[PDB]
Amino acid sequence: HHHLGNKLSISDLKDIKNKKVLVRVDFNVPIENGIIKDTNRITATLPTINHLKKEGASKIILISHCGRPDGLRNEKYTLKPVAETLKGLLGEEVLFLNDCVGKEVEDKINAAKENSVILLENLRFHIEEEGKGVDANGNKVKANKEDVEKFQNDLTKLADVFINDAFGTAHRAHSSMVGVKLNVKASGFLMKKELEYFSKALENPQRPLLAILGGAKVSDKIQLIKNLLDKVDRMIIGGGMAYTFKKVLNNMKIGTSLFDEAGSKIVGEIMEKAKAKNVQIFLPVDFKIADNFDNNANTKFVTDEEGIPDNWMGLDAGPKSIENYKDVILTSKTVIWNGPQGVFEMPNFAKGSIECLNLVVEVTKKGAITIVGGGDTASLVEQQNKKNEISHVSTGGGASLELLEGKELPGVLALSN
Amino acid sequence: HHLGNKLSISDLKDIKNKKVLVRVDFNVPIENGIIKDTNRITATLPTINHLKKEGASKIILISHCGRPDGLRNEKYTLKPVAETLKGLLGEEVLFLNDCVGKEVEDKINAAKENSVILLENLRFHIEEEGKGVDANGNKVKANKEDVEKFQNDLTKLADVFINDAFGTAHRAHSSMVGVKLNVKASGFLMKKELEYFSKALENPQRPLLAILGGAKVSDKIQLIKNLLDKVDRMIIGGGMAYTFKKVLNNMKIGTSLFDEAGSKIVGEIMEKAKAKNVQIFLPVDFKIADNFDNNANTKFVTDEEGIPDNWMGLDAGPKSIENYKDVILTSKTVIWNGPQGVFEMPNFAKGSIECLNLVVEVTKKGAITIVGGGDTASLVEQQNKKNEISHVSTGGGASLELLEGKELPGVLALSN
Repeated sequence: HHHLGNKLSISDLKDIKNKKVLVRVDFNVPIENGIIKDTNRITATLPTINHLKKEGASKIILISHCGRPDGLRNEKYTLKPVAETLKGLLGEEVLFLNDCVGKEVEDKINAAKENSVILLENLRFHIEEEGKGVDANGNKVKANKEDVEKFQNDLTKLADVFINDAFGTAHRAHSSMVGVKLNVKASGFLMKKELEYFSKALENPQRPLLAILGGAKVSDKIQLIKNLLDKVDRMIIGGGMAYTFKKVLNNMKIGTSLFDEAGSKIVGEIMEKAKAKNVQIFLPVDFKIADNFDNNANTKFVTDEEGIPDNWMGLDAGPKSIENYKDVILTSKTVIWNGPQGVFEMPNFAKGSIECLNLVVEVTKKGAITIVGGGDTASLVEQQNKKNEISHVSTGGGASLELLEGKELPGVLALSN
Repeated sequence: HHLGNKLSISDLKDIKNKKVLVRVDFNVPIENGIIKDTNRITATLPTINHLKKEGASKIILISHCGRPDGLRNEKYTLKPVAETLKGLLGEEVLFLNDCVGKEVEDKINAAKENSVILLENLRFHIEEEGKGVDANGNKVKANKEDVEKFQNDLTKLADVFINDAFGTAHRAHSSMVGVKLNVKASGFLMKKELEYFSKALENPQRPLLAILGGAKVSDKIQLIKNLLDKVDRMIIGGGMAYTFKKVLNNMKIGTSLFDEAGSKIVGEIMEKAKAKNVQIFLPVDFKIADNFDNNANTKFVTDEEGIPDNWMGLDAGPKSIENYKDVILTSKTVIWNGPQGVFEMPNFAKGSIECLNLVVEVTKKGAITIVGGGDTASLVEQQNKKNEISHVSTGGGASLELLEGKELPGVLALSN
């Protein structure tokens, strides 16, 4: 029952010549006053688009969403500008249509240049994409069952072949993800790479497999921890999470450290389970503490045996803990990393997370498969400009998290084998 | 197990003279400043009245409405709710267009003794959800220092916290997890939800039946998987069924809904159901139509007589509906989430309706019955049989998470 590896990709398609191809892309980009702040998400689709041209596809039709317009046309979330950026990246005129479905759309595709690129309007302008939405009044509305089916058929007849290149939405069972009922359904280069790497980490992984977890809350991350406990051999738990585990397990004094009241109730069974499932759990054994949540506050180092004084708070793992990472990380053959090890946005408490990155980068050179999912950790990698030193940095946010929680991804399952 | 050990409003001995903060669900339908459905508001009255009768000094209410995503949005103000509240309490109700800071604390302290105060939309502050959106439509993360402050400012509002918004408890938002008061209890709605799901999911009288239905299997997979570890019996209908039947039995299904994603998982589910000794009841016959329209032509077909090409399954047949009787009426706990056909098409609603009649009948026999989802809740509403079921859940979101085997931070954050 391994559904990540066995899926057909664009790379394995032979009969693409003269066919029209519908491609689901992630174009959820930042934008100020009509100009696109970051292009990476647009830029990432290029290999998929380019390959379809080279192989002689008749027409390339791009569908995507922007933000949460909740089933209504909203000016802020028009993806017209993405056709303007795409214009430069391809060196061609790119046809943009005010709709994603219907009569005028169907003809305007078949009329444009052979081998040309068409970008359709935001899919979520239609309630039927998510299956639910909001009306002009702010009230929740559900889409009709016949309308959703029709909308899926409307999308289905736009092309002959379907390419999903949007892993970041594969966790939703939306119309664009599961409703394109074409014979040939394949992952794009972006989706393929995402599937390959998560397949390696989660399905017959090369072991020891290590998960490195951090962040502020435990409660946000119960299902993540519980599920990973079934898969991994080793787990680091750091960041703000550590103080909750330390308070429950050791009755450590934590001063004004972040304490997760909700998550603390789960610490017991997480540990009873780590034992049952043969997982080694590593928690920090010392801490860098600050007298105020500020980069310029007075700081100090304390061991877990010493504990944290009153009104002081732990904001980073201490030197002993950072030293403990070495054997844990450098001796694994697969690493999944989702969560900072301290408040890294502040330079004086960035060291724990930075040295953790250095170690993950070092073991990748040794041969280990290393994955970063999650936004915060990705921000760290981007800041250090070390993206290409990691085996894979996941774009998917909600989806990667949901896959790590053990959920099957509808968008992935709806691909051909 | 974490549902059945929680402190509720019933067990608080010292409410008198205390400032009480209440998290409620006021996420209501509205038009032109006029509230369409007051149900969610009147549901908070037993909580409010108890607090009143017990001698609370102030009753501070906090809630959210829709998804303003950290921006102040006139479309989702809570001012109209205070207007409605006045008519239900027979009493003037203070409304503040903020929810944190000293200006707010002072107006609470200044207000009449034993009075009710409603604060503005929690979700105008990015710190409630931790994430939000700016005037450009770009996703923005909230600063961690500000989140901690916002939580402290809510904690400073009162001496005792009451959570009554079960439907939000699945999210680690500031109002669910960050009210760090010593006494944190269920309101009457939360209590009822916890009592019922606790009974069903922790210590059920058996046979425990799950009734599942919907168009897709793709989104119900964790629902089914988890519920397989819980129940003795499971009915699967309403569209899902056609995917199971085609994959398992090789049954011709014509132009009926087929989940291309779910199909990959159907084999796995039946393996696990068999291995865990969970009996599966799938439709044995079907009501078929030549178009997804109420006015179409219709006939009935069996397991073996497949659905002919260009025909469509829209409801379980008479033999399948008869099969429900033995399954439902001999159960002692029933969890129901999903209609058994396209239920708001009169022709082909029958299966979904008879299933309701059987659930109602078993409740009279002494079973505990829970309706969870949104569409199932609607069916129970249009038939006006809300009072005929043991418990109809508010959540949708929170009830789904609980049925999928996940924990609720809002519940976890309550006292024992």
